[PDB]
Amino acid sequence: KQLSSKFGAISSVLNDIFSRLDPPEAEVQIDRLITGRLQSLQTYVTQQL
Amino acid sequence: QTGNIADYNYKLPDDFTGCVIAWNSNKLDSKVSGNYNYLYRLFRKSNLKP
Amino acid sequence: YSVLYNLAPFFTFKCYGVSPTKLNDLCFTNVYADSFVIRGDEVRQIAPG
Repeated sequence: KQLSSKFGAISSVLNDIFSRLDPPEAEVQIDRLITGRLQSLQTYVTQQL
Repeated sequence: QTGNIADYNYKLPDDFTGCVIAWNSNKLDSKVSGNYNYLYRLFRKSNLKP
Repeated sequence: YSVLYNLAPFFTFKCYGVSPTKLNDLCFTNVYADSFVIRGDEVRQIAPG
């Protein structure tokens, strides 16, 4: 279900963001998605530990 | 950016570092009959690299 | 959209919710074009929020 999260963006698919939005701020949007999914993975890792 | 020059004439990469300086040259570079010495491009087969 | 994106015979073109670079690349169902005349003092009001 974490793959369905937009994390405040306009879409949950990074391909859609890359092919839909201007790269100078699409880099920031992809960075935000990356750090959101990284935080989710860190939460899962701590719970697993 | 996105425009006629920002696509086919002059591009700036996302990691560009520096300054851009602009000044009004209407008192010097303009002509009463029009200055045709400066030209710009509008047609190209593909996007011009920065 | 080359007459709007690649070429600019018009004074100002701006895209807020969509990438202006990939206007020919984005594919949509239909467009509702609203045509009207606004004086130069109030043309800044055409923006969300």
